Amino acid sequence: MKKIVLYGGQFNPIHTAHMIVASEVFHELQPDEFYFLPSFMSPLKKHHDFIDVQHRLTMIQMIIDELGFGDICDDEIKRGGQSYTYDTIKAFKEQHKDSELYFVIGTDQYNQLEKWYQIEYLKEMVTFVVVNRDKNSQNVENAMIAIQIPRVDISSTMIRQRVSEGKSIQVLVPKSVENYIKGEGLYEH
Amino acid sequence: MKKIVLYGGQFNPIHTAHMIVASEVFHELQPDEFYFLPSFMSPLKKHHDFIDVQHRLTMIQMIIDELGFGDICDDEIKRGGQSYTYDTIKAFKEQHKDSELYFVIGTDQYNQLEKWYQIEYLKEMVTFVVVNRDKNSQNVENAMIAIQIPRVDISSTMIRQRVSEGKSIQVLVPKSVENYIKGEGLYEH
Ligand SMILES: Nc1ncnc2c1ncn2[C@@H]1O[C@H](COP(=O)(O)OP(=O)(O)OC[C@H]2O[C@@H]([n+]3cccc(C(=O)O)c3)[C@H](O)[C@@H]2O)[C@@H](O)[C@H]1O
Ligand SMILES: Nc1ncnc2c1ncn2[C@@H]1O[C@H](COP(=O)(O)OP(=O)(O)OC[C@H]2O[C@@H]([n+]3cccc(C(=O)O)c3)[C@H](O)[C@@H]2O)[C@@H](O)[C@H]1O
Ligand SMILES: [Ca+2]
Repeated sequence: MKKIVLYGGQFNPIHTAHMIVASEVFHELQPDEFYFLPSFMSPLKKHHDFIDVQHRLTMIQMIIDELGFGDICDDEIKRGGQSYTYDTIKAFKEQHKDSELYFVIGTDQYNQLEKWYQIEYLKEMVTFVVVNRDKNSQNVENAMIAIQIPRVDISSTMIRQRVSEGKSIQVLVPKSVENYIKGEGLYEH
Repeated sequence: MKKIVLYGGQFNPIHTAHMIVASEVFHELQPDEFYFLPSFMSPLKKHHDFIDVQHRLTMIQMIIDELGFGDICDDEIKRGGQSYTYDTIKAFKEQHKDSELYFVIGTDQYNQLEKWYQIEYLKEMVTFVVVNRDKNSQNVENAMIAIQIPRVDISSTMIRQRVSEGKSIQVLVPKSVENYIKGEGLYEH
């Protein structure tokens, strides 16, 4: 009966398009809880210049402070290794029986979902919520939920690329995160 | 030799994509001055539900506060009527000779520049600076400047439409503008 939304990501760093996704899903679904779920290492991704965990969590808290909703689920950081969503959700669900689970992903992840670990079991445990990325609308099958957001082409890779070349990231992240990155020397080469 | 940028708009309301445009242009061209230039009534657009002029100026100043650069140029508000850019620039330039003038527009205005008043004369007085809108890349002729920005599909129409239907505009405008719209009851029906 309780509605719980989880939004998974490497969040390296979290940015203004992640904020728009979270805001739109939260206001459309009106869940009882909303969790940002930072991975330790997200599968299907290379983890190069691994800054460590405290920095990523701090910037996610700065987003929550500004949005005025949300919590961090640190299960994946505690577990370490490759962060397979099926392992996360199996454990989360038995700590929160009697609630409906919603897992938010963008278009890029939706299109490679057959490559996720234990995907047939995970699709029975959560309702996937898919937001449009690099296009203006997203179609899904009737078992899933599509949420249409204003299209915003910002990525974490773009942010790290800019910082390394000395280009501004003003607006692309909130002011708090911008000053944190500069202040801590994150992504500088 | 002094470099001056003007960024014209109806700004009804100013929003997060306008801030991205301004930030990208400012950091790329490093002008000596940067002016937000609000029109009274911009040509080639319908002006139904005309709010007080002071509301628009207040929201623009909140963007300036956040960005940390820029000033309002109120020339068109003082003049009233249809706000033809040729008239604006002819007057502005006779108060700022010895300066190079740059005028920022997005793709939609670029594509209809033949419909602008006295366009042949205006192209001699300013360098047009074009940012991509509704696409990822903008080509221009060699006399103009293209600045590539992260594509962000937010419009003022979107903002007004959301507000009227009771939909959230969180993140799509800054928090100060969001609370200002709500408290002044703007765009409510
Ligand atoms: N501009 C934008 N517009 C709309 N959506 C945007 C976006 N930028 C990122 N996104 C989305 O936000 C999210 C965060 O992106 P980013 O921080 O890169 O994170 P990402 O590496 O994309 O991982 C997203 C989640 O999927 C999980 N996953 C991925 C692959 C395999 C498996 C498995 O279990 O086998 C699990 C992963 O652990 C994590 O919880 C993603 O869903 C992404 O599509
Ligand atoms: N998401 C987005 N991404 C990239 N660019 C975006 C954008 N949203 C708006 N823009 C752009 O920002 C600007 C502000 O938009 P908005 O507030 O609607 O304003 P708008 O009505 O488009 O007017 C822009 C300027 O052009 C002038 N103009 C227009 C037509 C005819 C003539 C004439 O002299 O005959 C003069 C007008 O007076 C004003 O200074 C525009 O350049 C628009 O293209
Ligand atoms: Ca809590």
